[PDB]
Amino acid sequence: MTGLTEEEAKEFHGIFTQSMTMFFGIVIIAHILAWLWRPWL
Amino acid sequence: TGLTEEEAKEFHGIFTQSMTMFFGIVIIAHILAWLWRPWL
Amino acid sequence: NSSMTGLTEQEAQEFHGIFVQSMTAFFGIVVIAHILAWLWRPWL
Amino acid sequence: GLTEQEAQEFHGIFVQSMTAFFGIVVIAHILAWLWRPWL
Amino acid sequence: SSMTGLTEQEAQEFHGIFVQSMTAFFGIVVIAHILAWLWRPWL
Amino acid sequence: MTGLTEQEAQEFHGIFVQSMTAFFGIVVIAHILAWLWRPWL
Amino acid sequence: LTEQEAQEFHGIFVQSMTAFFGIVVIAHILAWLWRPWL
Amino acid sequence: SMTGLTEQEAQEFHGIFVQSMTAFFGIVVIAHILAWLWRPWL
Amino acid sequence: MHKIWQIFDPRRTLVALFGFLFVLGLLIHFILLSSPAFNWLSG
Amino acid sequence: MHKIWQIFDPRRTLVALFGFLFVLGLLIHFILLSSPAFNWLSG
Amino acid sequence: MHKIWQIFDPRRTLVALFGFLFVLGLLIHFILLSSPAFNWLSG
Amino acid sequence: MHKIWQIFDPRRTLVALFGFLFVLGLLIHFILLSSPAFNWLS
Amino acid sequence: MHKIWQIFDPRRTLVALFGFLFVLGLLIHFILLSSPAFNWLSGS
Amino acid sequence: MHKIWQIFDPRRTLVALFGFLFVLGLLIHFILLSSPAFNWLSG
Amino acid sequence: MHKIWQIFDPRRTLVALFGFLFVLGLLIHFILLSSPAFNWLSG
Amino acid sequence: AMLSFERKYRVRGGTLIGGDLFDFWVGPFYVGFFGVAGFFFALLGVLLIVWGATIGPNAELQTYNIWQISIAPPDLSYGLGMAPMTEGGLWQIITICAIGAFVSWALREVEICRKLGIGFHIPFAFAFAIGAYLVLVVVRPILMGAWGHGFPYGILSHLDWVSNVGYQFLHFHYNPAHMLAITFFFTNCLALSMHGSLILSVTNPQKGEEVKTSEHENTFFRDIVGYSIGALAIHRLGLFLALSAVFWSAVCIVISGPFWTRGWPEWWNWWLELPLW
Amino acid sequence: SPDLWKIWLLVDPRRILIAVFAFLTVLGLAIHMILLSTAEFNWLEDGVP
Amino acid sequence: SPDLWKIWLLVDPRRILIAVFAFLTVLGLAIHMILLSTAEFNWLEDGVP
Amino acid sequence: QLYKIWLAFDPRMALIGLGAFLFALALFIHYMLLRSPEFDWLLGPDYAPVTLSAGMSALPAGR
Amino acid sequence: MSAAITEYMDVAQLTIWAFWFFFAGLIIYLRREDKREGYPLDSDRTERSGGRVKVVGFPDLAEPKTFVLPHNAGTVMAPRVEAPTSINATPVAPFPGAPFEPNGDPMLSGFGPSASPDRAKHCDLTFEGLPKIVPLRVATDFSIAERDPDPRGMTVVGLDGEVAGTVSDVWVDRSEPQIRYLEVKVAAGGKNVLLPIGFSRFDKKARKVKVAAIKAAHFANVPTLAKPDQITLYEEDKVCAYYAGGKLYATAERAGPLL
Ligand code: BCL
Ligand code: BCL
Ligand code: BCL
Ligand code: BCL
Ligand code: BCL
Ligand code: BCL
Ligand SMILES: CC[C@H]1c2cc3[nH]c4c(c3C)C(=O)[C@H](C(=O)OC)c4c3nc(cc4[nH]c(cc(n2)[C@@H]1C)c(C(C)=O)c4C)[C@@H](C)[C@@H]3CCC(=O)OC/C=C(\C)CCC[C@H](C)CCC[C@H](C)CCCC(C)C
Ligand SMILES: CCCCCCCCCCCCO[C@@H]1O[C@H](CO)[C@@H](O[C@H]2O[C@H](CO)[C@@H](O)[C@H](O)[C@H]2O)[C@H](O)[C@H]1O
Ligand SMILES: CCCCCCCCCCCCO[C@@H]1O[C@H](CO)[C@@H](O[C@H]2O[C@H](CO)[C@@H](O)[C@H](O)[C@H]2O)[C@H](O)[C@H]1O
Ligand SMILES: [Ca+2]
Ligand SMILES: [Ca+2]
Repeated sequence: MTGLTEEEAKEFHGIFTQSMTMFFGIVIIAHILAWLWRPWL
Repeated sequence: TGLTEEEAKEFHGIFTQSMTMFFGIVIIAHILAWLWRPWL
Repeated sequence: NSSMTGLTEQEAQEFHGIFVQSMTAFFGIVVIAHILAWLWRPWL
Repeated sequence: GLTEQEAQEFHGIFVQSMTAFFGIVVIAHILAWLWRPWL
Repeated sequence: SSMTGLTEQEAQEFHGIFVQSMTAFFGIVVIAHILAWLWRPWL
Repeated sequence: MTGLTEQEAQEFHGIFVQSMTAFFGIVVIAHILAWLWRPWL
Repeated sequence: LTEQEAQEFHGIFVQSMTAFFGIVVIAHILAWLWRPWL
Repeated sequence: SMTGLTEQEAQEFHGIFVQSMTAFFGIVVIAHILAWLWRPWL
Repeated sequence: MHKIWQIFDPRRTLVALFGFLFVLGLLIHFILLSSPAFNWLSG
Repeated sequence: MHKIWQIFDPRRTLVALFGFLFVLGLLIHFILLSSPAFNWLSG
Repeated sequence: MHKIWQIFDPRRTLVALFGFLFVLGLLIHFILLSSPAFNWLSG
Repeated sequence: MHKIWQIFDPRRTLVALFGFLFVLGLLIHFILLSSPAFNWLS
Repeated sequence: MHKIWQIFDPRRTLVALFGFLFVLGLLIHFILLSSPAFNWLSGS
Repeated sequence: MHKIWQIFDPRRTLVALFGFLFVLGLLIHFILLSSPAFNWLSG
Repeated sequence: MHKIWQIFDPRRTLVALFGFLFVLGLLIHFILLSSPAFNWLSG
Repeated sequence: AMLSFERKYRVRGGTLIGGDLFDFWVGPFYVGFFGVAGFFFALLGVLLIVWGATIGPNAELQTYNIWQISIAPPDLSYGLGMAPMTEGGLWQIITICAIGAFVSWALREVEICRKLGIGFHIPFAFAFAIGAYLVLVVVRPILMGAWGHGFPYGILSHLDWVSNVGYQFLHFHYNPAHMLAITFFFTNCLALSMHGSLILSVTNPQKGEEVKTSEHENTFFRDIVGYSIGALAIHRLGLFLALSAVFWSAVCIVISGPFWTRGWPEWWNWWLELPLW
Repeated sequence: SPDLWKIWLLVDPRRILIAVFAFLTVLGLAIHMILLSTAEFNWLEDGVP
Repeated sequence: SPDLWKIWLLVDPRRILIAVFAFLTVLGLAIHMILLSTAEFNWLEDGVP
Repeated sequence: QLYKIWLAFDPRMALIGLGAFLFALALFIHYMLLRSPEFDWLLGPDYAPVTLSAGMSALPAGR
Repeated sequence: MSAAITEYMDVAQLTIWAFWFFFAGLIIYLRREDKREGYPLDSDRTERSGGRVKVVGFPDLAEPKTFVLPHNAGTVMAPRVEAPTSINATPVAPFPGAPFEPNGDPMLSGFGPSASPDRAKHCDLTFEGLPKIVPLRVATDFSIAERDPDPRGMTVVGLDGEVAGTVSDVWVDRSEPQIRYLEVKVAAGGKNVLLPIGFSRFDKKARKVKVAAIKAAHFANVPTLAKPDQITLYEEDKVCAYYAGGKLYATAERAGPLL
């Protein structure tokens, strides 16, 4: 047990995914831009 | 010892599915890698 | 019960507002600097 | 510190896991042999 | 209390003197950079 | 609070700026003589 | 340290400082005559 | 009094201290005079 | 996102963030100075 | 054979055995890579 | 901004700030002294 | 600015300031000595 | 002969034996790999 | 300036003072000896 | 000046002074022997 | 954050310089006057090393490879004067910062010792390591007459300096003080392994046994080598061995070039030419 | 899994976020440094434009 | 095996999650390093494209 | 009234401190003169450096 | 097999990388061992969080190991939960990291250099179960070496030079024969107090024991022993800590700074 309430786990997980996909989306755009700049394969 | 029986079963459900998702992505990456540059 | 940091709801909102305003100003200055850097010497 | 009954269950799974792990190993060695025999 | 033991009044009073000291320091810096640019531009 | 009661601090500050401005004036004279000796700009 | 011992020490300390300073200035005058540096 | 000493020995210790100082510096003065005549460094 | 400050102490976060940013700023400037193509003090 | 686990702890044996097997697999793979007749990463 | 002194205590923060500024000031002068185009002591 | 002495103790600050000023003066003299155009002992 | 393990602990003796057997097996395999006449990974 | 001797201990201040002057005197003599144009022990 | 023996131990200082002079006499002889201009055992 | 037993020890005072001005903690660290001085001595020296790596020996050879970064001392032709920043002057500045940081660290340790009311053995022991560094970059270069005799600041480059200095005497193993210092280094490592083993084997005994005693400790090495130095004395010995190793290492390098210019094996000719043989 | 949220009952989110942020920062620095260390992908030394 | 789930009764699942993620990250980093070290599979210094 | 130094410094430590300092300083200055070839008296009063002829060099080429 | 793993990778490069992974695990192991005492940390982070955030750093704490004490003295767990202890001091300033000023007489505050934990109220035992630290009057087989002076009878002198008492007995360690304490008959009161050998500087010529830690007057307040012929581990810490407090508290100038 991590000291967190069970509702906090649901609420943290939702925000964690939103921040993770937002980070992942910026990464994917960066790699598309990087691929257009200089493809490596 | 610690985790009970029911949550032990449930943990396996997400463990097996998430690991299977990782394995499937690995297979796709290796299929792509083989088409890119086969090693055998 | 207190949260994991002791900040209340209003305190966390109050810090977050100043944090994002400070972040926005820092990032805005950063964007201006990079535009000036690009005009001076494009790197790509 | 581990009683006999839970010992009976553990050995069955361990043998199954060992047999499952062994089977993958046998196929890999067969495939390796076809790819490049060593003996 | 606060993380630092400073009240609302004390922090605001310190911030005022901090900011004017910061502004005077920045003002000299800006003049220094203007003089430096006149002496030898770098960009 | 260091125990300086806003009047001792004011009284010390007066002597501090006075000595500091004396030091700064001596420094300014030295830099003028240094510039007359070998200008650096 | 009482204020009376502060008066005594300051007089001697200032006197010794001034004597050391005066000897230093004489040395720098002689050094300048020997070999000017500026 | 922090050295565990009185007002008498300190006075006579000082007088001997300068008396030894004067002789030691006098030998130093003569040594430097002879050294300068032998080989001046300036 | 203001709830990140209910899990992370703002004081320690700001110390870590300000320190990382200062090191990052030094690092990027140093990298540019090490490249003759971008050293702005070469002439 | 099932009664082995009386003395040997099931839990510590698994991590010890898995760790042993893993470094054994690394060693065998690396030995083959060191062999020009079995290195699969060359031309 | 004046709440920051309820987060960062003036005594420790000012010591860190002044030293970091002085070291930063020293570093930039040393960088310029190392750069032949901007060494003002080169003659 | 007189209130800075209510944050930093003056008698302690003077010692710290003396060391900083002396160490800075030492550094500048050394930097000038490292520069042939401003080395005054050449 | 059935009177061997009343003194030697089963766990300790197996642990010492298993480590020794692996080391001997590793050593012999490495010696053969080091001998050109018995190297099975050399190509012939 | 006169009551400084109550703030600063005369015994410890002097020990620090003479030690500083000795090191400073040693350093300047060392600097002159290191300077070829002011080395009085050469020819 | 006889009071110097109330300060310093006559027994310890005589051993120290005899020890110090003896070493001083040794080193000077060894230095002279190591100097060709003063070595008296060479011809 | 402090240890769970530490708060009752965080007392005011015990400073050498500064009094209450810098008498505080930053996280686990005690700062004091020499924490402020030491930190910004180290910070400046570290940044100058990074700057020294940024310009490199020249623009062609400049590298950020951590093994290859090297800030080199001046050429020997600069003597004991100051060199230009890109020609060894940066090394001279970093050396000054390093001395400032090392000494401040030792003096900060003294203030901590005063706060805790313990012996000053640790700062005293650290002074030996500082003294060895001072011998390498100050005492020996001054005796030789040039700052260029100091070792370069680089993870691998200072090994090339050690290698070449050693071969300036054709066989450095024959240096007598070097032999003595290595003996102390090797013995210290042996003593450390023995002391670490004995404490661990007594407080973590075989399973089913209680914690052993100091009687066991004395008996164990009496049973092995016939002598036990004792629980207190092993720490005297460990400190003595480590400090003697560094002292004799400092002696060995300071006699290599200032007080001996020949090959080191030739130094033993005093023994070979004894008239007994 | 729709019950993947249960990971935050087992692992400490505060320590996990610190670990992932530290890992991601180091990884981002490492990849950039590796790219700059190659002739082909060093965007500062490539001479383009 | 109908009772593979019993692995989570003896060893803490939280430790496995971190250990597996840490181990896989290291294994992934190592394989990438090995491939980069090969002239055949180095995607940064091969000239393709 | 210059005794006050002896009310704040023990006669014994200062006298030993003075002797160690004076001996060390004298050794140091004596060594510095020996360091300088001009004041190296250990070379002898009638010391003459070796004459170099026919392209001789005392030292090998440097850098 | 061969030395070349790939065109670039070789066996030595693999071996050094293998060490780095082992070494990383070793450092993690050692740091976890380091944290068996004093963790979780006493932090403001925990205080504002109401105890909901335990400050352990990385790596986290290890599972408690068991120390079985000899002679049935008990069993201790190296990582153990310790009840918070109040401090007889107050912060000199309200910012984090500020030091505390002891309350009351600093020599009696039990704070700073005079602070000590409460150890077990049992004597350290020899291998045979006897108390380890005992006076010479009960350890009759022990004696002072002939070449060394007998501490008994020597005048005990405080930091100021004033006489503090006389040495009545010598307490010795019966496991490793050595002096650990000097029993002093205090000149003022007469009540016997212990003086650790670590705070005692012997003057063999003058037959004096010089204690720089505390003044002669401070000897009256040295913590006393319950039983006259033995000392518990708790009492040992109390006595030693009291003298240590004098290194900072006995004289006003000992607080510093020098200049
Ligand atoms: C050499 C030829 C190709 C290449 C061939 C391959 C092949 C073949 C594979 C990869 C795989 C990977 N490659 Mg690749 N790869 C190349 C060059 C790169 C470069 C680069 C800058 O050059 C980078 C950064 C990467 C990075 C990656 C990772 C995304 C991935 C392994 C991560 C891992 O260890 O997961 C382990 C650690 C974890 C934490 C996994 C967590 C598992 C979870 C439960 C499943 C869902 C993920 C969830 C959203 C959590 C996010 C974690 C994600 C893995 C990010 N590759 C070159 C161009 N690469 C592997 C892969 O696809 O794995 C996914 C793989 O099989
Ligand atoms: C280069 C030209 C000359 C030369 C130029 C000079 C000049 C110029 C001077 C000397 C001086 C001295 N020279 Mg000469 N000298 C030369 C060659 C030599 C040779 C040699 C064999 O080559 C020797 C042995 C000496 C020796 C000496 C000493 C007699 C004297 C240094 C005094 C001293 O050290 O007091 C320091 C040591 C003391 C013990 C002082 C005692 C005072 C204190 C208060 C006593 C305290 C006692 C207490 C117990 C402490 C004891 C010490 C500690 C326990 C360690 N010279 C060359 C040839 N020399 C100096 C002199 O004349 O001094 C009188 C001087 O000014
Ligand atoms: C081929 C080389 C290309 C290049 C190709 C790429 C590619 C491809 C990528 C980058 C990425 C990055 N590049 Mg780039 N990049 C180049 C040159 C540069 C230069 C330079 C001086 O030349 C710099 C400074 C950078 C810097 C960056 C960073 C902004 C970023 C990595 C961040 C990270 O590691 O986060 C890791 C650490 C954290 C995320 C911790 C921070 C926590 C934050 C605050 C979470 C906040 C939550 C928020 C609400 C939601 C998430 C949003 C995002 C965090 C913004 N690049 C050159 C020109 N670069 C990566 C990127 O876009 O990542 C976003 C990426 O995939
Ligand atoms: C190579 C081309 C240009 C150049 C291109 C760029 C580009 C592109 C950028 C910079 C940026 C910066 N450059 Mg530049 N820069 C050049 C040459 C220089 C020289 C020099 C002597 O040559 C110097 C000293 C600088 C210095 C700077 C800094 C002012 C700034 C990085 C600050 C930082 O890292 O904060 C990080 C450290 C902290 C945050 C710690 C501070 C903690 C304090 C107490 C809290 C402050 C936070 C505050 C509340 C909010 C911040 C923003 C505020 C609105 C001010 N540059 C060359 C000539 N430079 C960056 C910038 O503009 O950032 C604003 C940037 O993006
Ligand atoms: C040299 C010729 C071939 C090659 C020939 C072989 C041969 C021959 C073998 C392998 C094997 C392996 N190879 Mg290969 N392999 C090659 C190149 C590679 C490359 C690469 C990047 O080039 C990689 C990453 C691998 C990777 C692998 C691993 C997947 C595997 C060794 C795992 C191990 O060490 O177990 C140690 C770690 C463990 C044992 C931990 C336990 C993990 C598993 C999941 C245990 C589960 C038990 C059971 C299955 C549970 C389920 C039971 C059911 C529920 C009932 N090979 C080349 C191309 N390789 C071995 C193998 O097949 O093993 C599977 C093997 O015999
Ligand atoms: C380069 C041209 C000249 C030259 C140019 C100059 C110039 C210009 C000056 C000097 C000065 C000095 N020169 Mg010169 N000097 C030259 C060559 C020499 C040679 C030599 C053998 O070549 C020597 C030995 C000296 C020596 C001296 C000193 C007499 C004097 C510096 C004193 C000092 O620093 O006090 C500092 C130390 C103290 C005051 C105290 C020392 C005591 C100890 C060391 C400190 C310990 C602390 C102590 C225990 C405190 C106790 C408390 C008290 C008991 C109360 N010079 C060359 C030939 N020289 C300076 C001077 O004249 O000053 C009087 C000066 O300005
Ligand atoms: C004398 C016996 C041995 C010893 C003892 C010793 N060392 C000590 C101590 C003691 C008692 C401490 O108390 C002190 C300490 O706190 O240790 C944890 C310390 C210490 N010994 C250290 C290192 C160290 N000791 C070494 C050796 C030894 N230390 C001896 C063998 C070595 C060797 C042999 O190489 C090293 C590297 C530190 C961990 C620490 C002192 C930390 C310190 O001074 O911190 C302040 C300075 C900085 C944080 C950075 C300063 C950076 C500079 C400004 C620039 C760089 C200059 C440098 C010359 C670069 C050179 C680089 C190249 C050589 C690669
Ligand atoms: C360095 C570690 C910390 C030690 C602190 C002291 C650092 C050095 C002390 C400063 C001494 C400076 O002394 C100064 O040095 C320079 C450089 O040699 C000398 O310069 C002289 O030699 C250099 C090279 O040897 C020649 O290029 C130059 O033509 C000549 O004038 C100056 O004549 C001298 O005045
Ligand atoms: C944890 C780290 C694990 C690392 C991997 C461990 C397994 C690798 C073991 C390597 C053992 C090397 O063993 C020895 O290598 C050398 C050097 O190539 C070989 O030497 C041979 O190959 C070289 C290279 O082509 C040629 O000069 C020649 O054919 C011959 O000398 C020996 O035939 C081999 O017996
Ligand atoms: Ca480009
Ligand atoms: Ca490619």
